[PDB]
Amino acid sequence: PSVGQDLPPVGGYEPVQWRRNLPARGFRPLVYLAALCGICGYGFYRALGGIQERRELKREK
Amino acid sequence: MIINIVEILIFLVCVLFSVAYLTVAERKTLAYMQRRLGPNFVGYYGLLQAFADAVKLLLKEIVLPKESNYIILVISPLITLITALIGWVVIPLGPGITLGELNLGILFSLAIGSLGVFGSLLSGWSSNSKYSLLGSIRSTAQLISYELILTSIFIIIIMFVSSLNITTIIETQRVVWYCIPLLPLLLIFFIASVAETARPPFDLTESESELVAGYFTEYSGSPFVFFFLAEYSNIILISAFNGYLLLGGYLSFNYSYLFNILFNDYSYVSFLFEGLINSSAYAIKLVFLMFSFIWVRAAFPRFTYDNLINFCWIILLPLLFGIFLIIPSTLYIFDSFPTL
Amino acid sequence: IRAFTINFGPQHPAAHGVLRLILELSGEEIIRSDPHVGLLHRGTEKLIEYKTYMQALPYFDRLDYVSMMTNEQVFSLAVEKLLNVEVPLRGKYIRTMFGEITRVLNHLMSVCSHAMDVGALTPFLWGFEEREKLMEFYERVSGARLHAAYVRPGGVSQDLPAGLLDDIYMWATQFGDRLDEIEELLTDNRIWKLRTVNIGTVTAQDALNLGLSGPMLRGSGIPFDIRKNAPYDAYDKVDFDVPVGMNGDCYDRYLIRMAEFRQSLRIIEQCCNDMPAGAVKVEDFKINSPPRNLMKEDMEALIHHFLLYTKGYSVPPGETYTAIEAPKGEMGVYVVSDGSERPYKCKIRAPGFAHLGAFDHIARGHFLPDAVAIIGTMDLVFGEVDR
Amino acid sequence: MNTFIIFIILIPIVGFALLAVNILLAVYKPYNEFNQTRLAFNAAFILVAILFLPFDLEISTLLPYVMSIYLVSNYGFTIVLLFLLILIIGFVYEINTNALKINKHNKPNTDSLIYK
Amino acid sequence: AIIATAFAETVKFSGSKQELQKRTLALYRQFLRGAPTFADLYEVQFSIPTIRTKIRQEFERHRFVDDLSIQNVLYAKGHMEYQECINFWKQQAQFLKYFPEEDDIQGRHQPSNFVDKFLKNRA
Amino acid sequence: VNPADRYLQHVSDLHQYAKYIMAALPKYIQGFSVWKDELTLHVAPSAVIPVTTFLRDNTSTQYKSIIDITAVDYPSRENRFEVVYNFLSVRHNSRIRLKTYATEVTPVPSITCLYEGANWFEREAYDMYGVFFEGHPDLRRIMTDYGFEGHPLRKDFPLTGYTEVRWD
Amino acid sequence: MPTDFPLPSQQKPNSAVDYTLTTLDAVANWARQGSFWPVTFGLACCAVEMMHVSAPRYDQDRLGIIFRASPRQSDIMIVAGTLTNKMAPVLRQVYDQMPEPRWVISMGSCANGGGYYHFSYSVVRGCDRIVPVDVYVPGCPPTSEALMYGVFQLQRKMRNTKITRMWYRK
Amino acid sequence: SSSLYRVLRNAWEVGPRSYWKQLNSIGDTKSGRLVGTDIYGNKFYETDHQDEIHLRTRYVEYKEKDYD
Amino acid sequence: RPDAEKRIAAVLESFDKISNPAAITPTASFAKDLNLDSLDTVEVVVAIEEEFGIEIPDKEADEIKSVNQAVEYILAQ
Amino acid sequence: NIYAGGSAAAAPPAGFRIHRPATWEESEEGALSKATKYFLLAEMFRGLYVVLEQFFRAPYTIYYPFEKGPVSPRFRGEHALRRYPSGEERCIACKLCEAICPALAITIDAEERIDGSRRTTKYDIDMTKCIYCGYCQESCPVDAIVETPNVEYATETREELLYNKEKLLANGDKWELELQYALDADAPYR
Ligand code: SF4
Ligand code: SF4
Ligand code: SF4
Repeated sequence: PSVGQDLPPVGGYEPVQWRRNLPARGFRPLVYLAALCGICGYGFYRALGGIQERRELKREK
Repeated sequence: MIINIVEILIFLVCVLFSVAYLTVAERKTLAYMQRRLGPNFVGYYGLLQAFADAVKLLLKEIVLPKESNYIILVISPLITLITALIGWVVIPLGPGITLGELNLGILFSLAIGSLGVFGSLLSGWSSNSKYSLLGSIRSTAQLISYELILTSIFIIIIMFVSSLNITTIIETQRVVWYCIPLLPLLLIFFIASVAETARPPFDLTESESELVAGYFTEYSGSPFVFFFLAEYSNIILISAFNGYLLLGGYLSFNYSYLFNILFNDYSYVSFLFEGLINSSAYAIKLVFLMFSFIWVRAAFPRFTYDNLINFCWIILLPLLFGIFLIIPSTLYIFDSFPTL
Repeated sequence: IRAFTINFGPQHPAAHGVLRLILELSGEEIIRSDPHVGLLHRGTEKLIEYKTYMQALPYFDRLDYVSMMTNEQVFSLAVEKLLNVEVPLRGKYIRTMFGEITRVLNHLMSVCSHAMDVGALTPFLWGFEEREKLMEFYERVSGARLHAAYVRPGGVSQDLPAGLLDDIYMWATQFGDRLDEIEELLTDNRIWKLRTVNIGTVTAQDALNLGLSGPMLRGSGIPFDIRKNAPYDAYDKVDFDVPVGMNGDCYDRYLIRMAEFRQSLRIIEQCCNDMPAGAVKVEDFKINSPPRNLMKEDMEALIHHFLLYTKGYSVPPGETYTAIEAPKGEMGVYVVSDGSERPYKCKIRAPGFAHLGAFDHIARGHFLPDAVAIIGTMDLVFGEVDR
Repeated sequence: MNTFIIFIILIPIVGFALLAVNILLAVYKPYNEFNQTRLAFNAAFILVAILFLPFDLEISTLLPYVMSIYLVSNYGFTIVLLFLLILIIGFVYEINTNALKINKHNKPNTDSLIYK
Repeated sequence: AIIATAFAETVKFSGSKQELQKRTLALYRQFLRGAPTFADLYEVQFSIPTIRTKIRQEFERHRFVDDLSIQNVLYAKGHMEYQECINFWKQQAQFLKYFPEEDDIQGRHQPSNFVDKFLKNRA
Repeated sequence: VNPADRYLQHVSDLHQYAKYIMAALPKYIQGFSVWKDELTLHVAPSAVIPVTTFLRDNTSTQYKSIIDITAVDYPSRENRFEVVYNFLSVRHNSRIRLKTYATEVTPVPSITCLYEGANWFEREAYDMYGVFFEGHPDLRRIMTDYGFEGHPLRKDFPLTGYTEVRWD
Repeated sequence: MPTDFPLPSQQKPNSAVDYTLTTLDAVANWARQGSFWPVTFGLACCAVEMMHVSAPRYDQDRLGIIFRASPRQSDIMIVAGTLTNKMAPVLRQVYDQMPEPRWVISMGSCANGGGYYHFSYSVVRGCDRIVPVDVYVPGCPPTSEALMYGVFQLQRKMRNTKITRMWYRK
Repeated sequence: SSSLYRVLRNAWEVGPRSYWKQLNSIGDTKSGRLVGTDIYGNKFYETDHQDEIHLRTRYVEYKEKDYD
Repeated sequence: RPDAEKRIAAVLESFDKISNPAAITPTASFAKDLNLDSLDTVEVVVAIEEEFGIEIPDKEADEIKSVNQAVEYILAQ
Repeated sequence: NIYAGGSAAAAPPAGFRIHRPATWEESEEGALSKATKYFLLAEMFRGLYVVLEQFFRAPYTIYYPFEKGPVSPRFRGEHALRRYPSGEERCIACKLCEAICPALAITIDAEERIDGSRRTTKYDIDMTKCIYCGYCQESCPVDAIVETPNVEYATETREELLYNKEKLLANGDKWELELQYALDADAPYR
């Protein structure tokens, strides 16, 4: 006979995940490049104007 | 005479007393980075353990190999330690608050980092085994080769400054940071930053598997606390360099709008709070950065030495000369030339 | 005139192994190598001729001490082929899926230990953690951890607990996330990809001439696996893809190991759904013990219970070579039966034995940090090679 | 009397207080406890430091320029850019000669099975 | 594993007693030449002519074997022990197997007659 | 069911191959035998290389790959040791076993001329028995003490050996 | 000198000097207890369990154990796995280049009295015959729980080291 | 988990004297329910709380400072 | 080389199994006159090359059967 | 059909001929887009984000002197000799435990005692070489030696490690509760 030992469910189990769970997250790489140039150029607009500002302050001193 | 000898002690317990808890903090991080608990048996929340490390380490012996000049194995620990400790003058801590202000800041800041190679080259010569010598060779060659680009971006930083005083840079940096215009500069600086320190994305040279049980010398004792503390001083020293000349040094925001709301007059409380917030902005940048070093120490394997020299001279450094051609040119397009 | 030739590791060069290994370096380039193995050499084969097959079984989970269960399995298979007996259906599936969770364990140790040997610290802990979860699953079935007094030459030692077959499914759902997670920082990984792109090329006919097998031979391109070429243990009755590499590099030998997790999990999905009912040991009481329920009640069960534990069971004379696919490689065993109850002789073919023997045909010209990435993907655990 | 000069002098004495503390605190100082012919190299070890000197040196050559860059408006630009454009092709000498290639003699035997 | 180690030879079986004798003579010359290397390498306590007077008497032990092929296995074992000692492969603990009698003078009451055997019932 | 029926149709197949082998090279095959689809071949000691070439080189018979070799003694008989070989046709998914014999004095030749990995295996079964492999570079002991004398897997040789170790 | 004197296992601090010496001893033993640097000797079926202690279930970094696999920085050595004839001089040599406040602990059943290979030919019948071992960790897969318990046993011995109290020669 | 909220709330549940003992005893803050005690004298606990990892549930509070 | 055979006699005298140290003539046979063995042959020849520090090939070592042939060989350096 | 000879059904399978590998121009993505992943280190920051995510999750480790890992009923650690109800030694010297301890850790002498029943005179395990086969548990008809799941018994001398009859009966006295608990979950599955 066979009683008391463990058995699978009569409905079975759910199917498991065995694949590569790899979402290609993020943006397009060109978006990273264009955002890079945007952050850069805005920084340069803050930088060089402040430098010319400092040069006029140097003149004033 | 009285108020300066306390001025140096408070800085000592600000730095030397902190670099130990840095070495506790790295264990706590890599614990939670690898899903385990940090040191918890030792102190209250498992703090303090660097004291238990050092005090035990001060109680072990001074066994010395027969092939080593013992004087040389005294000199190299001491000089590497004091090199990474006298690099601590013109870190700025708020406006103009250094240990000694001098108008040539970066030159000292950079020549002492230039002295930083000189101990590690000298160290492997003692105990003159062939593996022990050639390991010092392999270490020192990368240790100069990225010391190049570490040195070599410091000039393009001061192509916006044109002044060797370090605290001048931050007051220049009030209008905007330098990292946020010059973003890939930060990336190449961060890898150059972990290069000159013995960090294992890059420190292949501490391969015990390759050598006959050799990390550098296995020289241990109160010798061992010396190069060790020098290494972790080097860590947050190059973090400090990253802090001022690339990131917001002690700056957070304007904060005058807040002050005219709070105070009515200058007082020692006002100096206290402003020095607090400037030191805290410096602190928060520095403390995110020391975390980032571990955050890259965890996630990556080590290198081949071929990879390491290929990583210096072929992939990084011509891009650095491209920087040397674009930033004077961008300086040249507009008037834009900085004056002292 | 010769190179300044070194001793690689006395104690702790490669983790889990005493790798004394002569290297002759001319440019930090290995012109030739000579690994002296013998440092773990306990001489186990001289011992196993003096003990009964009954007793001779935990010699072999000591051998290859990161994948105990395949050694247990291959000796049980050699003796069952020798005895002309047949393990029942339930026994076939339970031995199969333990031999595959041990594969999960073996690659989970080996890939992460190799990543530490290279320098990647994070899988070296993320993998050993899930290995502790599998230590638990060895623990409920059989004895303690890491050395299972399990599959007997009659089949299986004993039944499961009442609920392991459930509980392992709760584990098996989350192993996929915990595996793709470590996949995410080693597979693309320009550092790892640089260090492992063509390092130690192994061509096809030279892979055959060096007698190599398992993931290495399947990495070189030859589609050969004992689970599907000369099947057994209902690996026929369980659907199972096999990965096969392209170059002879260490990167295929990496990627195939990453793939076999994904494969051996699918094993567990097709095993836990279709575990049958039936006798877990062999049917008779003449090669393994009767259950302790009825030996206190039956006169016949006692004499079997006594003779199997004084003499043991008698084996027909002959000799067999049974080799199965260990996760290290083809592990073989060559037993020569006296006809007595001690094995007259029993050779092992440890898989890493020829892997170590094929070292300096592969390791020529490469660098000394490159002489570490070659080590732990031929998997020199050194429990195998000497014995 | 300035704390600047105190700082570089006190730290060797701090290092001595950490140095002789082992000699005070230890015990059992030293108990009883082939290299015939070879040393091995490629040019890739010996060349990195030797080539490193002009590329380190040019930073200190470029260093007086960056302080005075406002004075040399639009012309010291031209001079220094000529200087750099000499040095950069001086750099791309070596990368085309592959001076830091440390190449391996592990060749897969290119030559085929020409027979009979 | 195409290539050998430094001193290892392909084993080959001399067809004549004379060719075996030639190989053994060359072999004793190899031991005798490498003997001052051994005292440096294995860091031994004693002197080089003691090594030499052992290497002589060990071949004196097997001077009087008749067979060709038993001297052939004997030569192969001798060549392997040469192969071990010429490298670092033996260690000095394993190297000092060959002098049990030198390092310690035996001890009191080494049994010689019947009686000294008998009083400790032959040890 | 008796677990031998599933072999039988193949086993009776295998014999037709095996007889063929004896018809192929009658100079060197003393005999063949098989027992539950393990084909075993019977080769004189001075006869190894001409068989192993044919086992490697034939298109119908390409085993290409040593798996494991070792020795087994039978001190009851005159030729004392016997040397066993295992191969694996990875094309045709088959195995083959080659037994020769050798007294402790006399050799067997080395198959290191063809099979490259086998030189390691031959290095093993040297030390365990004393059985030689003529024509073999790097013949020396392995997986034993360097200063060891005797051979472990030898039925006269005792279990604990002769010498034990302690730190004087 | 007194004819009766309390044993050093039985003595209590009574002089203020003894309170000072005992607290200083506690600090020294305490730094020796917390910071705790063994050396990776492990070689066999008894080495994966050493790595199982480094695993994230039974952590040793929370105990302060870390494997500086360099015997000059090591406080102690964990002999783990079996011990063969061919290795044993290397074991002695690794014991030699260790600093003086040392211990050694015998993880594994083969490492004490031979274990499962007690009757082999090329084996050392336990590492008693090489190094003086102070704590044995039994268990043939000597349990991580048991290995840590062996470390705690050794740390209790470390608490009873009395390096300071013996200057008064108690 | 191991967040600040959990350790704070369990310290606020247990009581600061037992907390000050427990922090010198273990590194954690753990709030059980006294399932039972020992014949040697050792107070045990068991944790209901939902934010617990596997096999962190039950634990000992010893008696002796020199425990093991 | 003058007085080289004096040094050869000085090395040759230091052995045993020599019934007459004054039988060291420049024409002394090793096996016959000196009463030596096949092992004594390479013993004295290696002692000679060690006395000079020079190294010798195998056949030129093998054929030296008398000290006359040693003084014949000696001017290879 | 008929095969050739040297010819099974093991032909190379359908489409075993691998594609000619793509060159620089047989690539779908732009060189600018490819080199964005080159310089800006996409798969570097990706795994950096992985380990950052693991920073903000739970650890696993336990406080070992305060928390213990999983223990099966069929776990094995040190030994003990059970006793009967109303306290009788339960070990007869069947010597099966001597017969199948594959390291020969068991050593027994035994004599007929006063009342005439067989009992063990000296029962001795060499715990240096008790290899935790657990076969010694499965070899007792009267179920006398068992596997106590204690592992925390680390000694300081080899002398302490020779368990004679008295230590094992003391362990059977001590762990009697847990051995009852374990056999109430294992005696079916034995
Ligand atoms: S303790 Fe156990 S696993 Fe370790 S060496 Fe001994 S027998 Fe092997
Ligand atoms: S578990 Fe212990 S008592 Fe049982 S056979 Fe093994 S060593 Fe002997
Ligand atoms: S415990 Fe069992 S095997 Fe051991 S002596 Fe008693 S009855 Fe026999």
